[PDB]
Amino acid sequence: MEFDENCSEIIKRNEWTNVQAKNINYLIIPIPYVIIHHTVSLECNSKDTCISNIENIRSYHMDTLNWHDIGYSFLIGGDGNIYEGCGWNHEGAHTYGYNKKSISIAFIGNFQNKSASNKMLNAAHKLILCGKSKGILREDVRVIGGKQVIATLSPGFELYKQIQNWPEWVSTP
Repeated sequence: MEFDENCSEIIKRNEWTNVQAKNINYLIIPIPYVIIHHTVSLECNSKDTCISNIENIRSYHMDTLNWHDIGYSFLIGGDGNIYEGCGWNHEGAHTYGYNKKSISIAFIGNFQNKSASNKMLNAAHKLILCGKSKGILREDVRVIGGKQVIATLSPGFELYKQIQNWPEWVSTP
């Protein structure tokens, strides 16, 4: 139900930055895949620190790397909040070969050698249900870690084992 399936809680892009995307291309909806990543960036434990961290990721992607936008669709802070990156509708830059057919959910931190907190996992899982509930994600949406489709250890081994508990996780893309 809506307590589990409504994400009005998502911190929108304009709440963390004043810089719009330089270019937008729209994802085909419904979307067939969700890719779970970690950011390998400094962790954040409060809304204020998560806002700063995500602004720095955006600045790095857009200004340093000259990308069209922050590369991740959504980000999960250690505060347990969901932050809109490029969002449900805009093609990201996170997973080679998958950017046009997925959103990414990026857990802020490095989860190779430590688990994500309960509040982080629960936020990401609620986001997936919200997408399904809205018809944004396919009813049979396939959740995978980045490491299942590209040459990466993302979302980190510890977090990977955690997402494997999710019923929407698939062993093969």
